[PDB]
Amino acid sequence: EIPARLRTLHNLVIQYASQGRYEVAVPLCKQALEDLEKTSGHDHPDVATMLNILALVYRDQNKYKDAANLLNDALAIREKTLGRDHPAVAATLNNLAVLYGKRGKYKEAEPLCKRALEIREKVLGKDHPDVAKQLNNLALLCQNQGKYEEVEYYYQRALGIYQTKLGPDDPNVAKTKNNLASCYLKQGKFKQAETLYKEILTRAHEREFGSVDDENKPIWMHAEEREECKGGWYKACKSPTVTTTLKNLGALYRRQGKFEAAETLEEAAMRSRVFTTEDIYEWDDSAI
Amino acid sequence: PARLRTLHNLVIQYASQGRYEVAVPLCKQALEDLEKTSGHDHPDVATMLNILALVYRDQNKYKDAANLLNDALAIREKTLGRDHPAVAATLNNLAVLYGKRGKYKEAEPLCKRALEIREKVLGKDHPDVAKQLNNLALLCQNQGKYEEVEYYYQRALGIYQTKLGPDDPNVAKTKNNLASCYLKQGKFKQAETLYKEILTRAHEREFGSVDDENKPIWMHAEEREECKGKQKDYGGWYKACKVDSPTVTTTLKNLGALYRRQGKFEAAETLEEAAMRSRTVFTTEDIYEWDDSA
Repeated sequence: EIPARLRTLHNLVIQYASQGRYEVAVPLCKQALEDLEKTSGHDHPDVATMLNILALVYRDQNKYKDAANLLNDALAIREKTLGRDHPAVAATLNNLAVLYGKRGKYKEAEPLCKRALEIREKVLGKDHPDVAKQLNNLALLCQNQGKYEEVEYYYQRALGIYQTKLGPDDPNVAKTKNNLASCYLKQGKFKQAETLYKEILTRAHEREFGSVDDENKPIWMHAEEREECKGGWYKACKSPTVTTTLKNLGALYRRQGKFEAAETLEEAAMRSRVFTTEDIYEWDDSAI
Repeated sequence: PARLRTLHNLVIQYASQGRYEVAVPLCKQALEDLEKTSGHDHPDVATMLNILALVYRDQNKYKDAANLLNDALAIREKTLGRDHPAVAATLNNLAVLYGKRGKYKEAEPLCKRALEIREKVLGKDHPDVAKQLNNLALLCQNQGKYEEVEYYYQRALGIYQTKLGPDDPNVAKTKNNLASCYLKQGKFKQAETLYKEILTRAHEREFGSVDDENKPIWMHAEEREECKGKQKDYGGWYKACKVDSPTVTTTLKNLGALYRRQGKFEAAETLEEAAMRSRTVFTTEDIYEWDDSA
């Protein structure tokens, strides 16, 4: 009847972790690990799953060091039980890379992210949107090492996959363009970053109001006009990425001394809820 | 004057960044200097009042936000007329502010006036009228007027489904709001049905038609439950961001809670596992729509 106990413990861990009640989930999770090791030993895929669940919880508590320890343990187990090149191994590698990345340990993060990419290319193909998502994380790790030539290549590759496979109007496209614009900002390539921000806002405008003409322009065209002369409530639902684009383009206008252009974009940012450059790593949820 | 231009510029700069400790004082300074220069009850004064109200709203200073919007409403009524879109936005936002403070008796007439204005300008079957009906439904829900609440949601749901797609985000949100109303009344089976409609439609949109090999999570969940004895013991990572909608996470959690209440613990585990990867106690948070046009 120990397996019945484990069934109930797993059920409770999931229940209380879904509710964000970590004061309950963490102890029950540790209890499940203790009881699993007695039955199935340490080198069983279910032990690696429970380790991933505890790592997720620690990640939300910003206990990145502790989360990393559990995922290191889980990676070793999964390699030995499921094979290297198993999708569960790619997810663990990605999440370890992000954990190291959050701690600024980029030298240690890069090889893990690269191995995850190898696995995803082998299983899904080199032109799969999940490969584009992994390239974003790799690009971010390389960006913090100053490897800008590599960073630009990975983003351009990812951007190509997304635009061919998914719409030009896909959220992954705007997010990737933002990440690339941040890379350009760190290099002092302000005009290249400005172009990406404008592409994002122009496309968002065309999606809601159709073609651009003299009578129907995007916010940034109104902004630049303003500088030279110193029933759509339901459509609100159709992005945090857009507010970051507005803020960053606003900052670029301010740096050029175009304060009226900046005011127009920043006013739009206020209504839609020092460049806003936060490294945003994608987490693989399929580690389970 | 140049001083006002610079003050307005800074208020906007620091409010964009969420730096309210700077924006509020500069905003008050701009209002002081604006009233000296230009007449009070000028539309520019109403705009600066709206900006300060926005800031106070994010600081949960609902009473103070309401004072500024009452002042702004008076100015806009007198300058733009009682049936102007900007007046409808201010009325809606006042109603939400009163609503957040639990003053629902005071909120309902303001929300109703906004609805009247939107119906008059846009027509009785316009999606903006459906959005206003959601807010009215929520104010009535907290007064316990469930008969009115169900009618307004059903009306809104009809507008959205006829005018926009059945796949529109407004449809899933409205179905959730109605399910919450059913949960408060103890109408658990009606709420279960709406949650399933939401997840079935969300599944069809992202993974295509339903068959034996391709089912929504709730069908996998109910299978798992019937096959407790029988149970023996693929990369859509890109889909997560789009299909990891907050309304979908709420539906997973709430349907999971409903399964747990029926004693179907394996069904609940399936939906709650999905909710973890997306991110009797239920998630029933009042979500008022704010009119940003104001």
